[PDB]
Amino acid sequence: QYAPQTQSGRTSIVHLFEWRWVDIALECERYLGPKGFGGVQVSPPNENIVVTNPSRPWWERYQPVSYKLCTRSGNENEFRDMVTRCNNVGVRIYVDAVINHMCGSGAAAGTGTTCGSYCNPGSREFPAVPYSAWDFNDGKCKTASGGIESYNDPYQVRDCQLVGLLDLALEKDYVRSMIADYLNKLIDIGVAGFRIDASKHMWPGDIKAVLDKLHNLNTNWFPAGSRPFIFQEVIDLGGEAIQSSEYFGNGRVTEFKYGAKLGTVVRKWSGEKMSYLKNWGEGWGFMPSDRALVFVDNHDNQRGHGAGGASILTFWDARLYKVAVGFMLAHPYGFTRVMSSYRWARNFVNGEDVNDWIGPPNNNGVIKEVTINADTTCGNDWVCEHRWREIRNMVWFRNVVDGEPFANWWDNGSNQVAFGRGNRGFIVFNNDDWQLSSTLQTGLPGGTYCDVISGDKVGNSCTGIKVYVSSDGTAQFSISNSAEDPFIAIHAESKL
Ligand SMILES: C[C@H]1O[C@H](O[C@H]2[C@H](O)[C@@H](O)[C@H](O)O[C@@H]2CO)[C@H](O)[C@@H](O)[C@@H]1N[C@H]1C=C(CO)[C@@H](O[C@H]2O[C@H](CO)[C@@H](O[C@H]3O[C@H](C)[C@@H](N[C@H]4C=C(CO)[C@@H](O)[C@H](O)[C@H]4O)[C@H](O)[C@H]3O)[C@H](O)[C@H]2O)[C@H](O)[C@H]1O
Ligand SMILES: OC[C@H]1O[C@@H](O)[C@H](O)[C@@H](O)[C@@H]1O
Ligand SMILES: [Ca+2]
Ligand SMILES: [Cl-]
Repeated sequence: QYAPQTQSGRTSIVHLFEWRWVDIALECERYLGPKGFGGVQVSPPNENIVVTNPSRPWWERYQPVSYKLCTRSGNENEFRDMVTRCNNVGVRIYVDAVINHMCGSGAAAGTGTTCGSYCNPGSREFPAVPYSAWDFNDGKCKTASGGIESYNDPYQVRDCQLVGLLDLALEKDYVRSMIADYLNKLIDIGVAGFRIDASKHMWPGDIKAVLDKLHNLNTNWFPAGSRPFIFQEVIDLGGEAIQSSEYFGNGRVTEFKYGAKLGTVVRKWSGEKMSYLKNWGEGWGFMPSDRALVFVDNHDNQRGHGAGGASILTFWDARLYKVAVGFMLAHPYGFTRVMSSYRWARNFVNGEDVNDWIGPPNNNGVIKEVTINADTTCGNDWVCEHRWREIRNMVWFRNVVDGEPFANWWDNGSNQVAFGRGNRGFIVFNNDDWQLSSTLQTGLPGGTYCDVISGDKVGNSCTGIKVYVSSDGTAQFSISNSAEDPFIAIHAESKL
C-alpha cells in the first residue's frame, strides 16, 4: 500500500483537478508520458448530486449518489479509455475515493444528479447502490445535531456527519462490500491506487476491512501480486485527538504539516528562516518519510478550505510558489504530489474569499477543454502548473537524483540555502533581500551544467544560465534578490 506502483524511475503524481477524462488521456500521451510524470490523481469518477446553488461548485463532486462512473469529467467509456492510454505510456491513474459518506442530508429528493440516478437524502434512499436508512450512522452519532460538534471526540468525528453529509455505517459488511466492489471495478479497469477521502472521519479498522477485499493490480501493466497504492487524507497539524499515525497500517497518509510549515518559512513569517530547513523532514516532527505523501497545496487549501490557512502558497503567489515546489521536489522526504489548478475570480470580503465555491472552467455547466498554446501553456483558464518550466524540470530533477542522499548542505545563516543529492544534483536558493554570490561545493563531477530553472539543455547548449563546476566539485552561484526565479538547480542530465 506504500509503494506508488509508478513505472520505474518516475517519482511524482499530478492532481489534474476537475479535468475531463479525454483531456487527461491526451495529456498522458503528449506530455505526462514524455516528461517523466509518475501518474495522475483524478477527481471523483463516481456520480454526484447536482448543486444548482451555487452554480455547479467544485465541491458537489464530494457528495456521492451512486458508484456509476458518470460525471462532468465523462462517462465510463471515456474513463476506461483514459486509464488504458495513460498506463500504455507509463503514467498511472489514482482515484479520489469518496467513501465515508453520500450526499448532503438536506439535499432534495429527485434526479438532479450527474447521471440521472434517483436518490432521496431525506429518507436515506440511494436506489442506485443500493443504500437504505440502516446503512447510515444516524443512530450511532451521539450529538444533538447529529454533526461533529467537537474534534476532541474521536467518536463524533468518525460517527457523526461531516458538514451535513450522510455518514456511511462502515462497520457493516454490506457497506464495506459495496465500497469494495466499486474499488475493485476500478482496479480491474487498470487504476493503480486510491486517495481515501476524509479518512480522519472513518475508523482505521473500517478502512482496513475494505482494503483487505481489494484485487491485485491488473497484470496487463503491473507485475503479478501487486497491491494498490493507498494514501489517506488525514488532516493532522498536531495537537488534536486523532493522530495521522493511527492510519499507518492502511497505507501512506497526507502530511499536511509539510505545506503549512513550508509556506510559513518561504514567506518568512513567525520568525521562520530558510536556514532552519537544514533538518527538514522528520526533524520537524513530520511522519516517517515512507508513510508520507507531501505537497505544497492541495485542491482544498489553495482556496481556504481544509487546513493550512493563509501561509499556504499557491499559483497565485507564483514566485514563492515556485521556490517552495522546487525545494519539495529536491528534498528526499516523502512521495511528492504536484498540483494543477484552474483560475477563478477570487473576491475577498473580510479576509474570506466568497467565490471559493467556483467550479472548473465551464460553458453553462459543461467543462471546457484544456487548450494547449504554442508556448506550451494552457488556455481556457487552466493554469497548468505542471507545464511551468520551473516545475516540470524539477519533476525531472527528482527522477534523476532518486535514491541519492541529502548532502552538501550550506546556508548563510538567514535565507540563502543550498544542498545536493549525492553526486547527481545540487540546488541553490536565495530568499534574502540581498545578493547571493558564493563558491559552493556541489558534490558533482566537473563540467558545465545547464540551470534547469532558467532554461533547458537543448542538444549541446543551454538556453538559460550555465554553471561551470571545477574538478573539485565547487562552482560559483550568483543570484540576485530581484531575479525572476531566485534559485538554480543542476543535475547529471543537464550536464553538457
Ligand atoms: C474539507 C475538509 O474538511 C475536514 O477537515 C477539517 C479538519 O478535520 C480539521 O482538523 C480542520 O481544523 O478543519 C477542517 C475543515 O476546514 C475533513 O477532515 C477533510 O477530510 C475535508 N477535505 C476532504 C473531505 C470533503 C468531504 O468529502 C470535501 O469537502 C468539500 O465538499 C463538501 C461537500 O460538497 C463541502 O460541503 C458542502 O456541502 C455540505 C452539505 C454543506 N453543509 C451544509 C448542509 C447541511 C444539510 O446537509 C447542514 O447540516 C450543514 O451544517 C451545512 O453546513 C456545506 O456548507 C457545503 O460547503 C465542503 O465545504 C467542501 O470542503 C473536501 O474537498 C475533501 O478534500
Ligand atoms: O528544528 C526544527 C524547528 O526549528 C525551529 O527553528 C523552527 O522555528 C521550528 O518551526 C522547527 O520545527
Ligand atoms: Ca464517518
Ligand atoms: Cl489530499
